Amino acid sequence: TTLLEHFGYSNEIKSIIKDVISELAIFSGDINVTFGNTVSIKSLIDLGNKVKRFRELLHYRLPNDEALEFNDIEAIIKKNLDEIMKILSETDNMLRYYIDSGAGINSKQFGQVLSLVGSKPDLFGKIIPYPINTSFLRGLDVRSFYINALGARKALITNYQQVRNSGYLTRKISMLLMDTKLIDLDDCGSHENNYLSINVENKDVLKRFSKRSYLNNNGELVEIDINDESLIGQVIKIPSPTTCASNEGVCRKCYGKLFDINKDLNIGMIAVLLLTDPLTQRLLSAKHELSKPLREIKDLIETNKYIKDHNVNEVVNYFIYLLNESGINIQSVHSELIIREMMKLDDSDRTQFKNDKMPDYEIFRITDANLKGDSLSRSLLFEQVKKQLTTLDYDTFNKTKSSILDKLL
Amino acid sequence: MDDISVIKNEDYEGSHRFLAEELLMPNANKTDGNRSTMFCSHLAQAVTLQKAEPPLVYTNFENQVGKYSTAGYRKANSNYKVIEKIYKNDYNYVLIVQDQETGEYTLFERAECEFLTEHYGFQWDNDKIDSLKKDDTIEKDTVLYKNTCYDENMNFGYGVNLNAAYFSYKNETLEDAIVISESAAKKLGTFSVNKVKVSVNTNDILLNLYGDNENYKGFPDIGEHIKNQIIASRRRFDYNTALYELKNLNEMRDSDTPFFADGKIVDIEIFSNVPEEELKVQKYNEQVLYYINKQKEFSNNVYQKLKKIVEGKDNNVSDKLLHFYNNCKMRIDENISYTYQNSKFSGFIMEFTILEEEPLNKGSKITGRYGNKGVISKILPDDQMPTVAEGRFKGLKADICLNPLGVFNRLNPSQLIEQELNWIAKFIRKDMEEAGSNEEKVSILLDFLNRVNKEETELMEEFINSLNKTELEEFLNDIIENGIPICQKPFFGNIGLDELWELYNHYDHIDYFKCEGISTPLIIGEIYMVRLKHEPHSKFSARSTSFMNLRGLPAKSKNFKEHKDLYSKTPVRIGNMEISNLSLTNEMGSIMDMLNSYSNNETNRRELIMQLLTGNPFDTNIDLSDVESGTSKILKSLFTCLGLSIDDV
Amino acid sequence: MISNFRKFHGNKNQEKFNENLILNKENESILNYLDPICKTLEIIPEITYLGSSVEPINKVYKFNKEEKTSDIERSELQLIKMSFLIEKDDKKEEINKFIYFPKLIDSQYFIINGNRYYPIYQLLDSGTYRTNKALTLKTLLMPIVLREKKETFDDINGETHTMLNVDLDLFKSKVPFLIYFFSKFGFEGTLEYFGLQDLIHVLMKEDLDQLDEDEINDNVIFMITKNISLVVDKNFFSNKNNQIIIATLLNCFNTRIKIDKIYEKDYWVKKLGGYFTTNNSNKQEKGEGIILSFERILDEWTKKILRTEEKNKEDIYSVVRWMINNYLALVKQDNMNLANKRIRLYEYLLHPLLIKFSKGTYRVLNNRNSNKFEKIKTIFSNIQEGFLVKKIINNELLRYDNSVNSISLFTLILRYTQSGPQSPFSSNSTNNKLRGLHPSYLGRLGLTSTSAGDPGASGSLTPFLELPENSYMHFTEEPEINLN
Amino acid sequence: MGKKLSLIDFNEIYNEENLITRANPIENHEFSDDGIYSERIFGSYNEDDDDKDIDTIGWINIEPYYIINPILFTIIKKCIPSINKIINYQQSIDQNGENIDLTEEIGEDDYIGLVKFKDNFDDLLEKYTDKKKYQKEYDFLIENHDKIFINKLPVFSHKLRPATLLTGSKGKVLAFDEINNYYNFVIEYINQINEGVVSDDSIDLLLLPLLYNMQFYANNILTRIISEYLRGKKGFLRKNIMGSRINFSARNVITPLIGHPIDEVAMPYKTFAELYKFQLINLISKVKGINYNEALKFWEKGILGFNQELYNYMEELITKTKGGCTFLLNRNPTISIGSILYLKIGLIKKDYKDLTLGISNNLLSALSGDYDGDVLNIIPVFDNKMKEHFSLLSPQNFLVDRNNGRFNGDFDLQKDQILGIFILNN
Ligand SMILES: [Zn+2]
Repeated sequence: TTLLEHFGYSNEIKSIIKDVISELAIFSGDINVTFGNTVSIKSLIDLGNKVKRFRELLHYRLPNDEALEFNDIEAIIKKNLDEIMKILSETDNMLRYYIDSGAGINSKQFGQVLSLVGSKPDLFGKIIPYPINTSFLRGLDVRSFYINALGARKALITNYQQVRNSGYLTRKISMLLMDTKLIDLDDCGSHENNYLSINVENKDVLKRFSKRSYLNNNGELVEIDINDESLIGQVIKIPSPTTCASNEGVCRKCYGKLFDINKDLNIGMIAVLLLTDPLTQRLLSAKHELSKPLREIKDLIETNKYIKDHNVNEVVNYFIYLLNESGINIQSVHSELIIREMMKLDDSDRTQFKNDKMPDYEIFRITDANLKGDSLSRSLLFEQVKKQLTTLDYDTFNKTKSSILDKLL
Repeated sequence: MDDISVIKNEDYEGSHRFLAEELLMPNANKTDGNRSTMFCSHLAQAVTLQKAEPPLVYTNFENQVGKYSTAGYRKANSNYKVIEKIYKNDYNYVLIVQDQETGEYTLFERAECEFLTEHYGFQWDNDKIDSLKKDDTIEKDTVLYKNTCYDENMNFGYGVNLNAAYFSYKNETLEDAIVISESAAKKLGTFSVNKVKVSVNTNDILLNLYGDNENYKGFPDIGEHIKNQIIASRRRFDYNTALYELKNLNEMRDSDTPFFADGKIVDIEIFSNVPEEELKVQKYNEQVLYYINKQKEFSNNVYQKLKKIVEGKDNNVSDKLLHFYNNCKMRIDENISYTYQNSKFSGFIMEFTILEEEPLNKGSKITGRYGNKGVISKILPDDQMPTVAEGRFKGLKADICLNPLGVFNRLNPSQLIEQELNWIAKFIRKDMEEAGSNEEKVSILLDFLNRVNKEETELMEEFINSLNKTELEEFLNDIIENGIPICQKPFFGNIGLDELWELYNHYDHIDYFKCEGISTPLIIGEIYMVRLKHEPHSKFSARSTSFMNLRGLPAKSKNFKEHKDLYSKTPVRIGNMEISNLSLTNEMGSIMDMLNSYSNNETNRRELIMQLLTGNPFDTNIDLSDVESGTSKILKSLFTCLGLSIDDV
Repeated sequence: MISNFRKFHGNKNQEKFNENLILNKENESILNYLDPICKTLEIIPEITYLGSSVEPINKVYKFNKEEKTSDIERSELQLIKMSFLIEKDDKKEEINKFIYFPKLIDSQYFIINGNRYYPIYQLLDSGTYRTNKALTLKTLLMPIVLREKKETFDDINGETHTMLNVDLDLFKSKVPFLIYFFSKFGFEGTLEYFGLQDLIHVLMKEDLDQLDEDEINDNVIFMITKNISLVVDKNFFSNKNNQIIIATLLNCFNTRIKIDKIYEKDYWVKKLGGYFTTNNSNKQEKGEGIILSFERILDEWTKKILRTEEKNKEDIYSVVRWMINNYLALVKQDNMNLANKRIRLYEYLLHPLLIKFSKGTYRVLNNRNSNKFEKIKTIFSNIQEGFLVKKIINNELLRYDNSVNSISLFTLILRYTQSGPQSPFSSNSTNNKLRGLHPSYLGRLGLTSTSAGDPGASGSLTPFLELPENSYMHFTEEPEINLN
Repeated sequence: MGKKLSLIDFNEIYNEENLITRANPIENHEFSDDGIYSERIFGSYNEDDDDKDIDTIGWINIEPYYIINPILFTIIKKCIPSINKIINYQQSIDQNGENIDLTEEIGEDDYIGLVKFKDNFDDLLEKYTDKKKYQKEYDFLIENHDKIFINKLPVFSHKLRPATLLTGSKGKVLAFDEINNYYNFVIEYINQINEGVVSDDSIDLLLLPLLYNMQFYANNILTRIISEYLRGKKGFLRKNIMGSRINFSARNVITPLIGHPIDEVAMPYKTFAELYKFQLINLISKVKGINYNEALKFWEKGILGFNQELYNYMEELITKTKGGCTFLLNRNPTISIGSILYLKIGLIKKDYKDLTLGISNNLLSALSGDYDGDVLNIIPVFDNKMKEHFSLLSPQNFLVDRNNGRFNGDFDLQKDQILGIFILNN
């Protein structure tokens, strides 16, 4: 990364970076033939012979003499797995480099294989009363065999429904967001109060707000520093696309220093794709607790009850909090751009927005918002075209606006 | 559930009634459910192997499933006596036999291979039946033939054991890549049979593709191999075009209809609806006439031979016998019109059944017995592969090298168990080779077997006590040259970690294999392998310019099924996210230009072909018009006929 | 040799598969299963079924010149002839019809149209399944449904009883079972039919007053209408199912009633008809017609398959009595234990023929201005010899041979599909629970061989399972709950 | 902008040549030239040489009595509830019969038929008008007197219409899609009006219900031809208009490859031969010098079995091209950033039987694929301007993270190479 900075983000440095990456891969290939990486359990057996600690660790079962709770067995299996990894790394073995590098070894599966398996949930999501005292290497119980088969069938069913999901939301989110454009202009000249305020609770929001500017004590828009800590617990105003005063598009001030990077590509399209990918992946993995915030994010984007009950600053702060809960990390600029598309106001002109008081700032459902869009070309390409063409509810006869897909028709 | 509390290990102890599929896979006691499911699916997906062998580590149930399954052989239901034999063609014949006790007659037949479905099939080892002659008594347990899956003594074989080692090769075994030597790939030979039919009407005529003027054969004969991946072709005759197109009959014209396949002709079946006089005056139908005469002669002979049986009411026959005889009697009689697919045809229709062997194609799949799937990435000369060159086993070579990225993530330590068992067996084989006297070598052999499996050791000791001295020596020779089999129960009686621990403790002579030039002393062992069906050839659609639909747009066709196209050639369609991502670049005009040039606009695609054909091959400078696309015009028709209209801006 | 030893050691094994289970498909005979498909036509008295038989294939061709035609699409079929009888105006007609069925080949295969199809086992329920609030019985004609509802009634002093009634909702109408028995045998025949006659008494309001308080301390009273009132023993009313009977009886406590109406069967015939159709004239006729239809509900096959005592299944009335006498226990039943389930292979094949014959018999149900002779002649005309195979290949009861290798006993011979015709499987969440595995599967069904295409749609039986004989292929001959 | 809705007047639109007359679609085992299956105006199904295009529009006269348009009818039902009853003429006993004998008069507005309703349309609208709810609809009616009644009815191309004349086993069955079915009824129905030349009241007593069924069938037509032709993903508006079929395309299964930089990829010989068929045909025409037909013969022989000379020709082609003969690789289904790649051909595989597409390992993560059996699609690119425009889709562009502006992790070293470099360093 730092190289790309001293050399001006040129194309030639990108080419040479690709070349060096490829060559390094080839060199790793030849060194990897000419150095062996084989695996067998004889290494484990010999280690156990050498170290009695590992020997008795692999030779262990749950003390079933007392009643064991779910949390207790989870704690004990966690401590045992950590002990296994620690002793494996400490001593020389034919898999030392494997676990030090971390490629091709998963802690959980390792602990399950050597240490005890641990309890498994029912198809409906209930822990069984009788956890698997044995371990995969040691053997299994017929009841344990049944439990494992049930878990596998649960995984298969979940995979079936997950594939059946078909990735439907990206369809409409992209279909709406794709028309967004960028305009090379120094500053939208928006009002100071048009800058939306955000409060800081942790460093995560600072990560969300890189390559941007905040008004200082003097009010000058100075670059935000994520490493900086003086911004903890402060409400400060930031420029945003949802409040930009450019009617042609988005000025370079709102996009911050990031603007220069993105001038080649449709900013909104990157925003929508870079949002829809990790979120869908996280939701699908969670379905394979943490899933509930993801559904909350989906509702916030879709159902729009919270938007009908609150204001733009509140909704964007909630969106940032939800993004933090979900675990994915994306630049807040793209989120503010989705909100800019989300926007809806009475006067299509943004010049009024540059004044002291902003006009009505209402936001609707994603499908409603797209169907709201006065350009009919994108509306027809959507669903629900029946009422659009045969009924006058959506005044599609009235609506008219230019767009990119309008050329496609 | 309480039912979960209900089930007790004591109820099922010392019995395998619960487990159904993993009866064929050793050591299910250590594997995960997902892997077991994968293995069950693979065993549903296994394919025939030309060099099939029985696995070294067996679970006593392969023989059972083989014996009970009845799609791979034909056991005579009772002792019979053959009365006569007839042959249809060179490679197939039929046997008329009579029951010894019941006094009822029955048919048998032979063929080089059996057609299972589409591509899939298998070649038939008809040695036993062909060894039979006339007037010889057959026995109840005698099997007339069998597939290659069955060994000499009905031993089940659905895979083959290969030397394998865990090793990463040039960052090329990343993901599930598998590299194999040439000899092993030559082993994994699999048959394939295709059935294809061609219709010849009064209009279309054949061509003398094969042979000189005197030997007019549009399709290869039985012994011949199909050449140039083409069986036959037909020219669409026209009365007007009889002066230019029909000329040069020996050479094919550009606008004709060929057929495409590979292999060797196994059998031919012709149905003709035309009088034979025309065939007599047809020179370009001499081959079909000859085949028809051969078939008719066969039917005449069979009818003559079986008439005495069929007209005898006292005789008892199978319904199969009567059905076959009625079929031939249908064939011989005149005025017998054939109506394929509930419709009469003109000319004739002839069907070829063809068999061919394939070796391993780069990109096929091989899996063990625990779902360790993979794809054959690249194949090498065996000299360019890790080998051990030390000690007694100097010069040993490993055919395949699996991916050592991680087995712990795939949750199946059983593969390692099998590998180390077979490696230890190799070492024991060396030790018993070093032995001089028969008594002490059989002693050490049964000693090891007892260390691993005591009851099967008792069975071996009973057998060796049963065997005579010279036969016993021949047996040890077989052990030293093949190996030693190991019995391994699926769930009850298999090995665990502790027995391996004890083995390595006592077997201090065991040592890592020191491969040459390789830094680590890797380990080589036998593992069972089975080849799947999913081949790269199954998805290979590629189209340049094929038939368009009524909307003047690309559309798939039925030529591929009728074997008129070498490759599948079915076009790809661009969908939602395709247009979306293409519009990630700020070149909407460019995307529209591409869509118009490829398929949408007829004029634009035509001008693309015009410009592209001529001009500099290295540099293509396309020029595009602005004619309205067909899609826009048909949408205009949609709107105007709806009562809607069109009005830009 | 190594092969010699391997063969011997495989022979010495003690664990063997079930041989008769493997060749089970050869055991089934179509004639026996076809017989009830003919018998269900006996709803209309006009048809007189004589019997069906498989025609021999013993015919042998002789040279002839009938410009005959032969086709490549090879199908191996045997002919079956059914003989029915009709008699009108002292003249009789024996109608004889013929159909084609595929024959067993290789001891398990069908050859149709030069293609190889294989039948497989199908999994279904034994009977009396539990869903929603309603108890049900699965029968080929029409599943019997009984649905319960809460009711609160106040006694003479106001004693309120929260208390649950089971109405019968059949023939697209909610018609209680007690009124069926109650039209059949009268109130007193109804009460004595369950043996509960003596415990129950009934009197008018003044006669209710003359009833001593000792009777009240022995029998709880259930006021019928502003005048009339019934009484049931308190010890009898202790049983919950007895509460249920009294509850449906309370549902019979219609507001409008007169003593002579309580004392006439024709009155309840009219009530039943009015439930079916409010037309006063049709009340008697439709009541009787639905009485005989409700008798038609029972079929000999269902009586055979059901594990209940024959006295409880002598007639359909006895069947309903058995259901509602034990209603609460039958509500509590496993929906997944295989002892509740069963396997069928030769039944669904004739199901399209059953539907066609039911359609014909339904046309005979709605006969009007049609002579019975001509009606039967028209009905026994639509059936075609090739109709059976045509329906089979249409509805995909058989599956196209998708094999790839010779192994067949473990993916052809023992392949069962839980779904299929006459099956409730779909994408529902409870059907998702259907995809879930159940502990009773252990040792009778392959628990880890589901198709990855759709989980739980199909699997493989274990070869060590032995099904009890003379149980119509029941995994357990006894029901899930014996009702001890 | 785009294609704008307007129920423009058909009379100035309509043309005399496209007005169809009443005739059965078939005639003496041949399509009638006057019915809907006319070849005079309307195209030829089997032959594509018809100079006139598929977008010809057929046309039906109803000038005698003007009819409300179906498209606005639903809107009409909004402005005036149950206008279907007003146009429904039950006030008749000569042929309709007494029937119910009890009906909702509703001020005698109902059961007046279409003609009377048209005559008093303004009065009925004044009777049923909500200034608070239906005011906008009534205003849009105000801007539209000219379009409410339609005098011409159009019909789709028979070539566009999938309706066919099959030969069913029972007999020749005209298997039409349902569209013309109602259309046939429509024209058959209009036949009666042009049949009803004689004037008499009882005829009008029957003629008005005929107009009722006219409007009913018109609404049937609009709803039906919008049910499937332009609805859902089966519909035409999404199946083709946005994305369609491609004639120069292929698809293959990917396998790893080494010894080359990340960008270079290799293709199997057969698929490369098929994709660039016309480039090779051009070069072979130039070098052989004979006409293009024998060149096509040679190329056929070349794809049939392995040839050294043809391989040399493609090697020259890859060497000497301006852009290196690049293409697009996309992974079904593309749901991630840069899920499409712009790659450049580097080497033609020599082994004939090989059919897999080599790809460098480092591109596995960016396109989200695996060697397990995924099927990926390739679209060749030809125009030089297209090459320049799609250069932004080259993996070198995706090397920079559009998210954070750092080096992209998807192009970072994968598992095995990470391990190996770790051995070298540590
Ligand atoms: Zn701005």
